[PDB]
Amino acid sequence: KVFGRCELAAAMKRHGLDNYRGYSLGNWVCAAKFESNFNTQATNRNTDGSTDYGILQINSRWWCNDGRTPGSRNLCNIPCSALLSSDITASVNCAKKIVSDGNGMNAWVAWRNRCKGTDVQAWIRGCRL
Ligand SMILES: [Cl-]
Ligand SMILES: [Cl-]
Ligand SMILES: [Cl-]
Repeated sequence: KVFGRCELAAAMKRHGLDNYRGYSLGNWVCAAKFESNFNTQATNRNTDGSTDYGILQINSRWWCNDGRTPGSRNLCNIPCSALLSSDITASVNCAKKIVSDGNGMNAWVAWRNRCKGTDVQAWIRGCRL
């Protein structure tokens, strides 16, 4: 599913991501924009052999099981395929664990490089939320 910008903002808020660990909704929408362009089916293969899955490009080295990332963990206790669903529940619940892991949203390198310090509220501007 490719979400609309405000549609995704609403879904994220529905699932309790808004201001989670102090990160406003615009931060999460911005991260999703640059990780996946709002496409739940996004996948990307990393140099280390792990893969990133879903709207927030969650990585199989630590967070989910895909059966093909040697020496990895599955800390969200989910198959990586669950992160590709039109229903963002699994991605949101896993993101909550990731952002609580110590480095906040810096876990998403694209958030650090493209969202951090910017006017992230622009991402939810105009949205009925
Ligand atoms: Cl915001
Ligand atoms: Cl594996
Ligand atoms: Cl980047």
